[PDB]
Amino acid sequence: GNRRIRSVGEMAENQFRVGLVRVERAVKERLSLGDLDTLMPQDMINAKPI
Amino acid sequence: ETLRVDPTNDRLSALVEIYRMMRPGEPPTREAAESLFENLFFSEDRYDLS
Amino acid sequence: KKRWYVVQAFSGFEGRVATSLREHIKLHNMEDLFGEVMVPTEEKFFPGYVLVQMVMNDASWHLVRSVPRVMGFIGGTSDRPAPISDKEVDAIMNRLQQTLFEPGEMVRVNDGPFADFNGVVEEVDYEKSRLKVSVSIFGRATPVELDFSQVEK
DNA sequence: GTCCTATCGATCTTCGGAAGAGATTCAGAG
DNA sequence: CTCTGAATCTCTTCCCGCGCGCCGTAGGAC
Repeated sequence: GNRRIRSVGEMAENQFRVGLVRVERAVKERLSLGDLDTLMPQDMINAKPI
Repeated sequence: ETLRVDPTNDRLSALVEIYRMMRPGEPPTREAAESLFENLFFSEDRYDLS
Repeated sequence: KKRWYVVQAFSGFEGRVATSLREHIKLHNMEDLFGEVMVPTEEKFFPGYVLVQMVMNDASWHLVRSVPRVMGFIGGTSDRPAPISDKEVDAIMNRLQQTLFEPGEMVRVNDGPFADFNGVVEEVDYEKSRLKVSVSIFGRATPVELDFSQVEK
């Protein structure tokens, strides 16, 4: 009654969240320093961390 | 008995002691000790009960 | 009076360190707290720290460490980072303002298709600002001539 | 694309080890 | 005022063979 089961669809979700947290960490700064005009959403993010 | 062991005085004292013991080598500041305390247990980025 | 302060910075990101500070000063509108952040460079002796013309406020102390790629300043204690000196600033501003190919010498080419190869000087093309170094092509020490900027001493 | 310099130089490293002993700090008092 | 107690810190230790399987520097500048 105190130990619970995590499955693939949850551990994978957590890892995806970690990837997205790194991506957000980068792109917040990029948007703060970016000129926001010529930028397009593909420029904001790069797949590599996720 | 905890009151008898407490060397701190008030909310400013609480933040000072929390900041010093949490981050040795880091100077406390009123605007910054809140940035530490809220992130500890009240800020979504670093606290989420499922 | 804004005494200079030295800050540790990601080597190779030092330019982004100065710029990321430059933006953050204006965004946090602490323009009345910062002079310029020096990154002296020659044709950058120490790929490393930065010098910031600054004053010492707790808001500025946390501001610099709130710029990316910045651990903090170099000083006696973390509570109070220290400036550099009176004369040290002047000396840095002074410097910021202020090999012959021997026959028989073994060099490597610096650029071109022959770059980074074991060559031996064969003759002296001095007055033309050129070079001529033997190379191992066809199994021979064929005479090959190159530019001066192809030296690797 | 290849070839170079460097390490979270704006974090948070994992809390689900016992233990066994020295070492290093702190009491009640001579 | 600092002497012998404990009290809290760090450092070190944990059977042995075999046999696969896989996985194994990174970002940005010219």
